[PDB]
Amino acid sequence: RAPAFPLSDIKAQMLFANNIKAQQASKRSFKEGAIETYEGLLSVDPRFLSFKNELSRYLTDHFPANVDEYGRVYGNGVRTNFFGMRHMNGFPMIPATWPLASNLKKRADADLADGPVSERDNLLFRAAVRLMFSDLEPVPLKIRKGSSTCIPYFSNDMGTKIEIAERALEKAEEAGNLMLQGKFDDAYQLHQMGGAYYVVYRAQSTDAITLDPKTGKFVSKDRMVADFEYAVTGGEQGSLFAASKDASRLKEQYGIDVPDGFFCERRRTAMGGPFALNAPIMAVAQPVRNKIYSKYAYTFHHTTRLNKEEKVKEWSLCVATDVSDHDTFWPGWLRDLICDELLNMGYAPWWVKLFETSLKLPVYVGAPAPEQGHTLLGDPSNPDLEVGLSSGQGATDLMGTLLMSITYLVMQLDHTAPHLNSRIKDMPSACRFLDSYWQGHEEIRQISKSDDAMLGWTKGRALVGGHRLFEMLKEGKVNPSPYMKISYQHGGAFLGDILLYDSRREPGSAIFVGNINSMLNNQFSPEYGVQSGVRDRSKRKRPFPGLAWASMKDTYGACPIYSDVLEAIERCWWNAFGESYRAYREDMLKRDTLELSRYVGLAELTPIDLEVLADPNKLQYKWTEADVSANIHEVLMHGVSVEKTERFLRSVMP
Ligand SMILES: [Mn+2]
Repeated sequence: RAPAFPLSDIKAQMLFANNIKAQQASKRSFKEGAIETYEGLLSVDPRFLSFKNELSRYLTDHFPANVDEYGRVYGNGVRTNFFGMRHMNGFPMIPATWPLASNLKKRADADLADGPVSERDNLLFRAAVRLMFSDLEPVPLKIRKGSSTCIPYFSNDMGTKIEIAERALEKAEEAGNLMLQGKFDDAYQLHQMGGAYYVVYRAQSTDAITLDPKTGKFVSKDRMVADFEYAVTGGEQGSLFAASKDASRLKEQYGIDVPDGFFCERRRTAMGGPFALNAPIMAVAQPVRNKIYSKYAYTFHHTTRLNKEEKVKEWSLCVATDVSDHDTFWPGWLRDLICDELLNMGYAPWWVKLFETSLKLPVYVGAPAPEQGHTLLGDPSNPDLEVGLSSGQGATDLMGTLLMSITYLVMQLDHTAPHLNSRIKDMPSACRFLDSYWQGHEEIRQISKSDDAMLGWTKGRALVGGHRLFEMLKEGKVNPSPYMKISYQHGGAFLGDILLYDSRREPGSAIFVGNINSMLNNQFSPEYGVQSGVRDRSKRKRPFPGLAWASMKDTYGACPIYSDVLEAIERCWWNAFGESYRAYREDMLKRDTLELSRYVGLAELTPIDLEVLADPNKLQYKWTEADVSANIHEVLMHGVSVEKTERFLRSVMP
């Protein structure tokens, strides 16, 4: 049972430096409220809400999901209903979950191993660690603009961040060594490395909604959560119940109009790391990305839909997988294994302790619901939580791939390719086979970014077993992996793009198109608002919203129903607004096109560049620095001197 501490306690007090921003953060209470969907327009505006009500009914009606029995998609490309938009963007379900403080039991109760099952697996994992963290080229420590440093200073002034980051890369060794001696408080008080994660709550504005033919009433997807007790005890006591998306309280409290079939939005937990501890970790994680997005680009680097469609055309079978709640599930033991191999490889113990510790840190829960929260979970003096993986750890994306890639590969050997076992006899042979399999220069294949992936089998012996596996995944009775809960994706798609099979449901005559539902989400149910209160747009969550219209075609036009939907959209946006959506959007576009230039027409920019500028969160799951124009990059990022990261990195590696 995890130690808990009220905001009042000395232990949580020193999470928050002596200034307003920081103190405000320790204290900050629940906050709901309509979002400025677009400039001058509220998410709960009676017209906008009526627009949604009709657009979703009509679209789900005239274009029902065309999805296979094996979760392959065909026909119109619609993988589901359009009811997503039926949320009161800004008003959150209540309560949000308390971050679970130990997944040890969660994993057990799920039948997932507490470590590698077989020495083979133990080799493949360690191989991944080797191939990932070896032969690294130093780069600048690129700092995202606008981002917070969280515990302890809670600043978001680039100048301050640069200084902290540089300072960190200096005294990072001193601190790691201090952690090795077990003096974590000493390390934190001297270098603000340790302490805790800061538990914000992100919105996810497009969770599931269904329309019961029986009921005729709408049905929000149930989303379970943990009351404090459940979370501190990893599931022993406490209860795990569903939160209320019921949006009526919206009327009572704020007098707002609540149409039939609208709900509050799902809220996922998000963590914010002590920047001073992420700095030394990012200086390494970024190079690692570089090595893999190049050398092992077949399985890891994903840009354009051709780039995807190409690799898959060659496959004889394609299986889109899916991972349940990947993050709260991430094995604690993989961290310890990854940390061992690093040590073995010769990585400097101190830097591994920073890494080890960054994955065992207490989390500070802010505001799950009104009158809940303001609590530190676990003791910063001796960090030992098993949160799983934390959204804001320096290497969090790599941590998902390292795990999940091997997990899949194993799943392939396990059910399709036993004859490759001979190939993995020892460490060296392991890498060799891994280094092979990761380039896709092998008969079983994989493209993946952490929890999203598609698995492929070329012609060959495995090919038959592959099909067996597909079947095991359809019946969904047996879990194929011992490491994570894995299933097929009902409506197969990879990194935002839908795989559109055809008449012959074969990966050859398949083609990647974009998800049309995603467009409707981006355009009408935005994560954040326009932030007019914020002056510098590069500091805003959506800097140049208009710009997305420019890349609409270059992105969604590939969809079977793209045209119709643009016409449906335009139509309904008339019945509700009198105006013309196309005009409204073109009006936004022209505006921000001028505005943009003070921060650097669009002749130059790429189709991506725009999507990024309209929402830079797509650097956080979709694309990468290499994918964006180097001059557009400096608008959303600023780095730390390369001299400084190079010297640092030189002390870390072997
Ligand atoms: Mn998928």
